[PDB]
Amino acid sequence: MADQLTEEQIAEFKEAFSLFDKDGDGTITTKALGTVMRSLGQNPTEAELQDMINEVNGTIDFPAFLTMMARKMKDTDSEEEIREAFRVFDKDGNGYISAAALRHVMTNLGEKLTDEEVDEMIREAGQVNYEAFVQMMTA
Amino acid sequence: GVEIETISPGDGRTFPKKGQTCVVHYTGMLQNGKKFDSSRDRNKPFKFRIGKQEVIKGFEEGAAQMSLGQRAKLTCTPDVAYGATGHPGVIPPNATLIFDVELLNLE
Amino acid sequence: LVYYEGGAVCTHARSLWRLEPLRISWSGSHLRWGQPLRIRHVTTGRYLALVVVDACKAHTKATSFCFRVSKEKLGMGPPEIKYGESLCFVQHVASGLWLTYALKKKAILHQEGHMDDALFLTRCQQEESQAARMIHSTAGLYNQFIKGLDSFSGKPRGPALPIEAVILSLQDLIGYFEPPSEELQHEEKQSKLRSLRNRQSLFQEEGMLSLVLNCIDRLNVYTTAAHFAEYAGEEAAESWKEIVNLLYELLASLIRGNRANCALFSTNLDWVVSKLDRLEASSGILEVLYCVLIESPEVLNIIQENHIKSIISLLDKHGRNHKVLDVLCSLCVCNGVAVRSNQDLITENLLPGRE
Amino acid sequence: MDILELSERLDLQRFHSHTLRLYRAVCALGNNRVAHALCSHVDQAQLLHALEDAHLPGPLRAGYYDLLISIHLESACRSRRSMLSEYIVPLTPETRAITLFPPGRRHGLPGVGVTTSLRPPHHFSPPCFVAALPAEAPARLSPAIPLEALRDKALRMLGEAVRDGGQHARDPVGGSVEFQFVPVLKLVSTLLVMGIFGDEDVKQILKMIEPEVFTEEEGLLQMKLPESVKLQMCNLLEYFCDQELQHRVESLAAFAERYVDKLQANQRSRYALLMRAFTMSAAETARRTREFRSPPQEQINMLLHFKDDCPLPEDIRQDLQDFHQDLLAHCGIQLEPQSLQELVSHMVVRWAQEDYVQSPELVRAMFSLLHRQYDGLGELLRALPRAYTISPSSVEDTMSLLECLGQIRSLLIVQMGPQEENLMIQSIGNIMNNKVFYQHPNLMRALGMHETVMEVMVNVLGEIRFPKMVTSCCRFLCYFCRISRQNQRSMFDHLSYLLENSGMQGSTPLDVAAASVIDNNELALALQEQDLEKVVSYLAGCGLQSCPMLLAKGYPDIGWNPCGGERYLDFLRFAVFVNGESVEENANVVVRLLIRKPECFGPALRGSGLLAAIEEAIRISEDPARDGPNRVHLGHAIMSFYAALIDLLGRCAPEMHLIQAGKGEALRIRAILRSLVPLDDLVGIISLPLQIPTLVQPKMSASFVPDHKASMVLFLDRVYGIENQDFLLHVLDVGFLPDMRAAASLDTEMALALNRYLCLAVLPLITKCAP
Amino acid sequence: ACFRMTPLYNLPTHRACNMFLESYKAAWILTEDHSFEDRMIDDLSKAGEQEKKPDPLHQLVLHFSRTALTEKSKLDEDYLYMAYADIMAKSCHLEEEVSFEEKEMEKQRLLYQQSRLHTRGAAEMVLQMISACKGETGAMVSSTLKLGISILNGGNAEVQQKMLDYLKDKKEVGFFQSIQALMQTCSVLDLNAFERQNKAEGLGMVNEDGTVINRQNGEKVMADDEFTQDLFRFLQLLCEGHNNDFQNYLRTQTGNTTTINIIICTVDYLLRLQESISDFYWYYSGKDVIEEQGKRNFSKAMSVAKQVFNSLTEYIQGP
Repeated sequence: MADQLTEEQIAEFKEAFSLFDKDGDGTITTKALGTVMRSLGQNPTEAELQDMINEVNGTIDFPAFLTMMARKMKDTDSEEEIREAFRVFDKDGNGYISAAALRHVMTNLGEKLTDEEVDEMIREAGQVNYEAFVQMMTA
Repeated sequence: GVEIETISPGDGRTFPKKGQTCVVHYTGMLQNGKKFDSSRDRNKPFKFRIGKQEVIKGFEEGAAQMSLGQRAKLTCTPDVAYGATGHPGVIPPNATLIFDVELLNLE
Repeated sequence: LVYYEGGAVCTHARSLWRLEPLRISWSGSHLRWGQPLRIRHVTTGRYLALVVVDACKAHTKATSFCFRVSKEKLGMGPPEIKYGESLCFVQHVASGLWLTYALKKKAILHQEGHMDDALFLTRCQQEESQAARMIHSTAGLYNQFIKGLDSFSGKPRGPALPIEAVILSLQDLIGYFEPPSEELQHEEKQSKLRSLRNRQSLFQEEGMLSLVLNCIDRLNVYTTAAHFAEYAGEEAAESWKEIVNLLYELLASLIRGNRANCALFSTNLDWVVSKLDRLEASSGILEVLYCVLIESPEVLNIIQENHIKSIISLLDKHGRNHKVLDVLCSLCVCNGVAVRSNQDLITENLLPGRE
Repeated sequence: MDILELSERLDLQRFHSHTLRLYRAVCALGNNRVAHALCSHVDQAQLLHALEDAHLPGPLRAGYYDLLISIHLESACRSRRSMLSEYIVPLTPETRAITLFPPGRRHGLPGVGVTTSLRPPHHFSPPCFVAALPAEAPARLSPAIPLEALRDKALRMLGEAVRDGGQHARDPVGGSVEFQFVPVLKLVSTLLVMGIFGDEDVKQILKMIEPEVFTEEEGLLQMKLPESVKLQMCNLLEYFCDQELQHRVESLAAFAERYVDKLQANQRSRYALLMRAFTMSAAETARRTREFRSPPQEQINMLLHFKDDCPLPEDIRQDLQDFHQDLLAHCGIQLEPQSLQELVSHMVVRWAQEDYVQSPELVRAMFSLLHRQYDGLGELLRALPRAYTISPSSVEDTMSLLECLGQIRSLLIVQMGPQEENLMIQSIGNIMNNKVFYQHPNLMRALGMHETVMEVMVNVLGEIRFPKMVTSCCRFLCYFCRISRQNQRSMFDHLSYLLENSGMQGSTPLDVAAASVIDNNELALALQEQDLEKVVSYLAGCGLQSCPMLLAKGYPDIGWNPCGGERYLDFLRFAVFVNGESVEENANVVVRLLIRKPECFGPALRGSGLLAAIEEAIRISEDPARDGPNRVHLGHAIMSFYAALIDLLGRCAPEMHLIQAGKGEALRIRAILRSLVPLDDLVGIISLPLQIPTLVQPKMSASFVPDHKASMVLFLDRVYGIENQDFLLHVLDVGFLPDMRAAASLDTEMALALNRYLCLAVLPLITKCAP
Repeated sequence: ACFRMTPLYNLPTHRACNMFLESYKAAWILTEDHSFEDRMIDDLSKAGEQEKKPDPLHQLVLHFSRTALTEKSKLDEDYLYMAYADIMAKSCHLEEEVSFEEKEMEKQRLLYQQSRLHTRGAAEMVLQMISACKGETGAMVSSTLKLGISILNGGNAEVQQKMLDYLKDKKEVGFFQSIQALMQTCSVLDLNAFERQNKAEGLGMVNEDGTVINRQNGEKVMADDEFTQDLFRFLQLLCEGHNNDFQNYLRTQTGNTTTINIIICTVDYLLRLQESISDFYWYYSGKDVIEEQGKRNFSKAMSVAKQVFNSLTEYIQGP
């Protein structure tokens, strides 16, 4: 799903891609793919370069370029989302969220979870930490 | 095969130079006489730049061979324009063309 | 050979059978059980004997059949045999041999029988059955007319073919196939059309299209209307001009409107266009080409530049006929879809001469 | 001879009438290369002269008018009428000042004012015949004609005709009242849909219809008209009700950007007051479910509930209802003839009282107009899914997109030839790098773009005529299906048609169907059963016959299909395995159906040894005479096919937690898959050594790959299982420590074909059995 | 991901307007009611009065009859006819402790609006298009049956007498076959898509700012419900006044060539319903309690069962 990127990145990507576009076709060389990411500050080595082209002839087209841009920014946000997800629980922001302050924040979020499952969330997990909570949520 | 026969003389001294535009109120025929084109019916003074080969070769070679305000009858040979195939739909293959032009202004 | 089939040949002209008991008088009395009868195919005119056979070699000893319910060791009529309910078989009255199968399940008189010879009858329809027997009446004349022509097909002249018999027989067929009027009421016009859609599909399926195509191609070879008609003589020579024109009117009356029969000319399209300058019935063939090029759009894009150059050559030798501009107006588009290959073959040929 | 003599010639009138049908039919449906070619034969002035020479006969007047639009005003006509049904409004401040009623409850004039919906310009090109011929040409535009001169002439000929018709003259222009108006309305109607009239011009046109109503002579509607002239009145009036509707939508788009700019500051001030409120905790989260816990789609649904529990103040909740009463009164609901819908509903019904109309076209165009006025609310509703709203910084690329959209719809109606194919590919290749196709996937779905590219794949498949086209279309759909999930939801709906044409190199229509069901539990759960049995019936063919293209290539003969049959199992392994998990309801019905035709399995196990089948493959792959002799080697496809039959059934293995329960159905399947395959056949396959590259590189597509081993390890680790320590250590030294130190040797091409194989297939299975 | 949801003021304003239209139409415009369906049909009927010609309404159903008689294989889905099928249907639903007299005027005003259609030939239009369906259970045969009920609602008599003669002068085999075709394509309770819905019901909100549209999936089990109830409700209303000729017509089309005996065909759907409801018992015969979705399915199947027993007994209410 290519929707996980916001607009201005694609605006920045197309600005970067058209800057190194070969003839305006939207084709670039295999080398220029490395240079254009380092033109965007991203510095992956040839290991992260090699597996991406064979995932998709030396001719990189702009949708074929963009689908690789989705996956490189999908994995990084997938792990940094869950610590800031725990930030709203604890009043301080460290990881010390009291279990008393959970059974009204969890029945009031909008996935329509009733009292039985937020119970079932808890007794199959005092204040619990964050890293056990990112373990008990991802499962 | 660019035969210019005059119809009315112009200035006699002003000639179009290269890198320049012209305005021609032309019309054309075939050797049978059937009028395949005009410009006055479209009420538009047709313009073009000389040298850049926008028109066919028999046209611009006739064009610089005129004076400003002159009226000339041209005769472009088959080999100078639309030689083998001709225009699609309009001009038949190996057709000799007959023109009536007039340099309006601008050299 | 007798066969079986699904539903496609169930409706058509072949699967129509009529019963003929041995007694002459009161033959249309109610048939009862244990009654001897003959079996007639209507289109071929052959008699079923388990093969079908000609009437001249159909004998009461050879072919005489009967309707029995099941083989226990055994004016008008009483109403014995119901419709759709009797479920009775056939066997020979001299042999007792049950006709049964072996998609073409070949029917054979078999002394073992089966559990599947319980077969139910269905009565046909009045307009269809009238259309049936005239096929036999025409094809018996037409193949007689073809081989009558084939006799002197190579031998010049320094039996008599049926000239007057065939002229009247076509003209009834034209009025048989005549399309209904536009001034008719709409609900009845639509009803009469679907009758006509059957009884031209009912002809072109059971032969009668190529059979008409044959008697053209035995006749078209005599382009001199009298000199090459002198292979017959002077008798048939005076009527040669008529018999061609009536023939193309029949064929044009066949494929009018119908899409399915119009695809039957996708193979011999070049057979049609090759006879456009034939100088006899020039309107006739041009009529046939116009009705085929408006019903089935697949015949458009199978046309090359050699065909269009004949049609413009037809217009240049037959005056300013306004029908020729119709067939070129059908050649551009089909079903709201244009053909860019055909829209330039006309233009760079017709227009640029301006003459 | 003079052309007016055709009025009594009556034969060359007809033959010159039917010539005009040939002229309109040749330049028909946007054939614009030939449209210049006719502009020689019938000049520009003599066509404009023939529009008003009243002494022309009957059928020759309706020719020279209809010739004119068919060479000048048709190629632009269809493309703009196509973009009328959709409404794309930008946020300029000119848009921002648009109301329903004009300021001054007096209903405004229809079609008069300012509209802002995007439409492409027309791109006419002037005709010439002395320009030199180049050469494939890109395209030819429609040949031009001066429009600002044309609108004054067309208005004048209408303006006399409504005035001269009141005189009731015995000699009408062109021989009837029918020919006096039908070739002047259908030009004015097609200059009104192209929008080239000024508003003061259509102010005059409103006077010329019924001046008693539309004023800020006798009216045209009161005039007795024959039946066909009523028809063009409907096609004239149908433009006007749409200009009421497109103005209404552009009014509501102007209302919203004034409204949601007022709504965001209300929320962010309310949230900051929520951010400083500590007076409650159990009721605070009931105020916090909306702020960051709900999705923004659910916010607006919750915010807009105050008709008859809303966090909005009474000040900005009433003006919406004040706006809502401004709209129903703008429509036909009085909501307790000086109106357009009052005029039409009078006029159309009175036309039925005039006579018994026989032409079925007019009776459809009447009643469709009449229903449009009475359910004026529902007329607004059905257009609103085609309403979309974009940013004003995106307009400079959006209209560049729409022109590249229009060439496709022009190619919808022409039978495809070898030139416009190169127009279609160059079109599509210019869509997929236009940057707005991605950032608004609702809009691309709203314009029916995903529908349009399907039908041009329909017409080509009906032997393949144009294969280079059909790849780039199905490549576009595969790149379309992963833009948003709901776009994949839409493309899913054409599955049975896509399935009917599974029947080569490059992409395929079937990979469209594969990318329509991937990565989504919703579709995979909703996948039909009848849509499954078609997939195995094409799998029922490949095991019995060969590839006819391969024996045409001079390859050795193999009675089944190691290359063609693998184009279904890669689909079906997306049909039961999603998100790294197996489904249940599809897995329990694919294997019940896969065993009804046991020919669908590979015939070496239908039987020879499974390791022996791959052993039978190594000889025919290493020997070039038994190999296929160029891109297709038979030995590389047989091991690849059995790499597909294995890992499919591994991905239909019921999951472990259902085996811990006593689900007898779920363990019935786990019996069958274990019953089919011997375990020790896998062990010789899992342990066979490979041609490691060193000093030379072997060929990937003719030899053993690590992806052949990757299918087998998934089968044993999902249906057979590693139980005891000895059988763990049984296959351990034989298979992988040969390969591990072969991999540790090269610390290169197949080194990276095997590095990812180890890190994704076996090193998990080791860590499954590490205690 | 439910916690990282961005607020509205962080969004760009054009997307904020987009979800508003999907909301504002959903909560305001769709909810709006109006009664234009009666103030149309009067002036299409009254305008025959002016200063043997057909009425404006009478012209219309003649035109819809003409498009139903042209020979085509399928029946093309016209949106315009469906736009007029419901409007004429709602002309009778306004009338479709009380006194004795006041319900008779509530009855007879329904026979007024029923007369306002079926003297203009509305009875045979709705009889032709069922023969023009030939079994294609699309959206039009939904919208054509709601008109067929609102003419024969309350057990009108002469519309049946306007219908029997039409099936006796035409001998139209093809009606009854299309009747038999729609009968067999009536969904029943399954035991496979039911848990497919239930496994689908385990998801409440989809990732990335999307909502699981529960009406998009809807009821995958027995979405054929209100249609197949409506056909038997139409079929019940053909012998409501115990019109004994239809009791001998619906089992034997004796003028026709081929009988169908819908009475037997009504039995065979009932048997297919009978096992389908019984196997729904055996799934729940082990369970103790019943959840919410289990009853909504079972509420559906008996509501169509009460319709078909009522439609059964009107074949035999007359002796």
